[PDB]
Amino acid sequence: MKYADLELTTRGEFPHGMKEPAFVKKLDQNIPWYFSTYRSMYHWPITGDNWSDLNEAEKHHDLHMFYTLAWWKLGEGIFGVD
Amino acid sequence: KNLNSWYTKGTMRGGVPRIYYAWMRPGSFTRRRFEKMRNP
Amino acid sequence: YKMPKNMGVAPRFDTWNEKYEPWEHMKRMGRLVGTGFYIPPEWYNHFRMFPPINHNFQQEKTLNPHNASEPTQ
Amino acid sequence: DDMFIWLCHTAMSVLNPGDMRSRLIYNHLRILAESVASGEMTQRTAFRFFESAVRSPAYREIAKRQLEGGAATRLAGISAAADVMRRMGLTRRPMSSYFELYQRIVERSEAMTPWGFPPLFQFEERLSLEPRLKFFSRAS
Amino acid sequence: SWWEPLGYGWEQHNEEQKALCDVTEQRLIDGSNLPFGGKLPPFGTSYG
Ligand SMILES: [Mg+2]
Ligand SMILES: [Mg+2]
Repeated sequence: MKYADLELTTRGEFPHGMKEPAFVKKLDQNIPWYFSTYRSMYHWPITGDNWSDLNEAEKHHDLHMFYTLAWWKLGEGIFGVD
Repeated sequence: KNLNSWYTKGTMRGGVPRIYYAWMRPGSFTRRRFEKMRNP
Repeated sequence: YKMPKNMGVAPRFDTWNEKYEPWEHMKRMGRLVGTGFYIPPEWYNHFRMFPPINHNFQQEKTLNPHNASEPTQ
Repeated sequence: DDMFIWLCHTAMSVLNPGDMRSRLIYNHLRILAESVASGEMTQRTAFRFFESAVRSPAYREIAKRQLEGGAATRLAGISAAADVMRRMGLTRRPMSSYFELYQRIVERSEAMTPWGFPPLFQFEERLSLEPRLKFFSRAS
Repeated sequence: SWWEPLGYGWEQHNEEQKALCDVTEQRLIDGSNLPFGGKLPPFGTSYG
């Protein structure tokens, strides 16, 4: 359904999340304490049943899940029969 | 009547993670030596 | 001021035993294994259920020669 | 090799270590031995473990029904201590265990106050004896 | 995958074969070529 024959030349690399990052030598702030000293405002997971018109949890989870399934090609070749 | 809330207790260290236990300590989790009867 | 030669390396004559006593290793190893992140050595797997004797106390802590400290010796 | 020294102590350095043929005390000794090898325990700690290990209720008062001065016979000790080194895989050639454990005892038999030891020098501690004067050592 | 490389019961199986079977049909396992020399290694050596 809704098919065209499309050429997609470049897909970005795998979203395994682990890629050797860009290396530097010097850094801007030479002050590592800032890492341990930093606080933030609280993240509250829930307020009052967590209702939203944009359904955020469901929708975002599924959207991540989709390209994840795409890249693993549905995890369908990896598991044999134990 | 306990005005300190367990909801907010702690100190953000920024990036530093620490572990917490849902219930008991993980070592106490699998009891199989008394269950499957391996003991002297 | 002259002193006996090896006083620099002189052992603590009261407390040098504590470090080696079986109960200490039982407790320490006990809360180490409890972590889940340490593979228990086998001696622990054993004395886990046969913990050592209670009331054997050194002579260093109790200053009594006449106290018969050990059921064994 | 220090293992043999340890076992010599468990055999000869302890008055009345119960009946050493019984599977209970035997297992104590076995486990502690395998823990002196593979460095999991200090010799001192394993020794104090052995002598403080759980044996039987009212131990001394059952000991009054066998022993006068609380010194048991040393055969069970040596037979068990050789047995453990054989059943654990300690040596490549089987006999060596028994031979060494035996030999080291025989040499100490001639020494003044042979089966007593100063508690500091008996095992690993900060300050030690020179390798000739160490107790069940091969160099004596 | 670590059980088959070391023929476990090899000396027994060898004995059974040599005594009860004709030499025309028998398979004999050799311990020398087996991983530890067909033996159980000395204690602290084998990494466990
Ligand atoms: Mg002066
Ligand atoms: Mg000086």
